[PDB]
Amino acid sequence: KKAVWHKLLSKQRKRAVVACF
Amino acid sequence: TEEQIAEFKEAFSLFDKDGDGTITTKELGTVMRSLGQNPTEAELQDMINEVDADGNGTIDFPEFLTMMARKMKDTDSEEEIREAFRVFDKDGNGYISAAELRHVMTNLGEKLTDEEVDEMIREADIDGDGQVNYEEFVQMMTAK
Ligand SMILES: [Ca+2]
Ligand SMILES: [Ca+2]
Ligand SMILES: [Ca+2]
Ligand SMILES: [Ca+2]
Repeated sequence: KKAVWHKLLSKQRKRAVVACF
Repeated sequence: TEEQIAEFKEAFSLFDKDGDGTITTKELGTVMRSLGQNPTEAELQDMINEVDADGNGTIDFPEFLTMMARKMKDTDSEEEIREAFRVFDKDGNGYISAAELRHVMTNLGEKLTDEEVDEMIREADIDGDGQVNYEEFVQMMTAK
């Protein structure tokens, strides 16, 4: 489902932001 | 610039679960656990403390902006998709395989089945070679 692909990209983006703290 | 401030507000809005304008250790912990991480309350305090500027123990948007300006100034939707593809493509051959997608899902705390993985590869795989290249990944990832 495209929603899950979108969700994984979003998770990777949030992981990258968490890494900035 | 206006484009990246917009970018960073969207990011902030992913963390500020209650929309009150502050990220707490509770909200940061919620986000980190959704990504399959297991932080302690001590790790979360240390992270909030590095970004906090007024010692109130929460992060407002101006404090978050300062962090992103120091750590991620250049990120756009485009640089983000390119970086995600590099992280997902574990063997660096330029194609995401079923096995690589399973690894990514586990690493980001996403429950999986083989049927779901097969459906995802098949739906993204425009040329029908059996794996997802960068062009295919961009086509799938452009819309939120
Ligand atoms: Ca909040
Ligand atoms: Ca603060
Ligand atoms: Ca690969
Ligand atoms: Ca393909």
